[PDB]
Amino acid sequence: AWKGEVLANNEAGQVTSIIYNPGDVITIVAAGWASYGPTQKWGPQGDREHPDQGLICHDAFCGALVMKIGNSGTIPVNTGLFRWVAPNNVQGAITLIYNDVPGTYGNNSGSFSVNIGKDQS
Amino acid sequence: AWKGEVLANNEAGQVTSIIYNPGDVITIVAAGWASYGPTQKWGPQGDREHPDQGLICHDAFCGALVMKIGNSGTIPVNTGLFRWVAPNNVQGAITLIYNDVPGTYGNNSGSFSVNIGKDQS
Ligand SMILES: OC[C@H]1O[C@@H](Sc2ccc3ccccc3c2)[C@H](O)[C@@H](O)[C@H]1O
Ligand SMILES: OC[C@H]1O[C@@H](Sc2ccc3ccccc3c2)[C@H](O)[C@@H](O)[C@H]1O
Ligand SMILES: [Ca+2]
Ligand SMILES: [Ca+2]
Repeated sequence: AWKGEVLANNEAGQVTSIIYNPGDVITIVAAGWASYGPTQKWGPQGDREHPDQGLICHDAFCGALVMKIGNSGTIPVNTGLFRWVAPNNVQGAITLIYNDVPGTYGNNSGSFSVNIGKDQS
Repeated sequence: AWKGEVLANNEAGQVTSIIYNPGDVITIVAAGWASYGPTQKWGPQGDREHPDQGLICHDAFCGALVMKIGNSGTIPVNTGLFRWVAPNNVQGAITLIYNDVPGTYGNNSGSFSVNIGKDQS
């Protein structure tokens, strides 16, 4: 199991200890308050009211938690994922990333606290 | 496991299948949008800006997901709980509830999708 913080201002992402492999079932729970700039903060679902202007993930609100698995595109994580299996051919190290516009990360603040573990399979 | 919706306007809370027994290890994941009345919606964490005007759970924000296990007082769930063990002597059916002020539930809208699973122990 892995546990740590994912900083909203961490553009490159927060590498984890978790290597997702074919057939794996995983659960993720994410918690906390972050911002992409505005003083207000949002949870790991991000800001539902916020237009998308080149977000690193277009399948999640600006300011949501997303991930990458190995070489995959971005994948929404949001509040977490319960007993979850990746699409085909998706595998490798999980990297957790705060969803904002490339280059805009520097005014960001707050972080999420995230747990990830493998489930029975 | 149990999966289901917890309606924001359900002041009595949503009874689940899960009976928490001493020594259980459980995981909950909560997703989605709900409102305690206002036009905006908030996730399972609630509204960090709204003051507590007599909420059924004083340890979570207005609009957060909380629960009752058997005869316990309300316990914060928020976005969820990772491989979590109840406090000494806490046991019984898990009821999921939207955190609002008693009797002010009628103007609530939306819901949370919640998964609960028992973990290996
Ligand atoms: O798209 C994210 C960007 O949003 C702006 S705020 C901001 C607020 C309200 C807005 C309303 C409409 C359009 C853009 C808006 C941008 C952040 O400060 C910036 O760092 C970047 O992350
Ligand atoms: O605190 C829970 C209550 O919040 C109000 S919103 C609202 C907005 C601004 C306010 C300003 C002052 C005092 C209460 C206020 C309540 C809801 O409409 C009501 O149904 C109940 O859930
Ligand atoms: Ca930003
Ligand atoms: Ca209300």
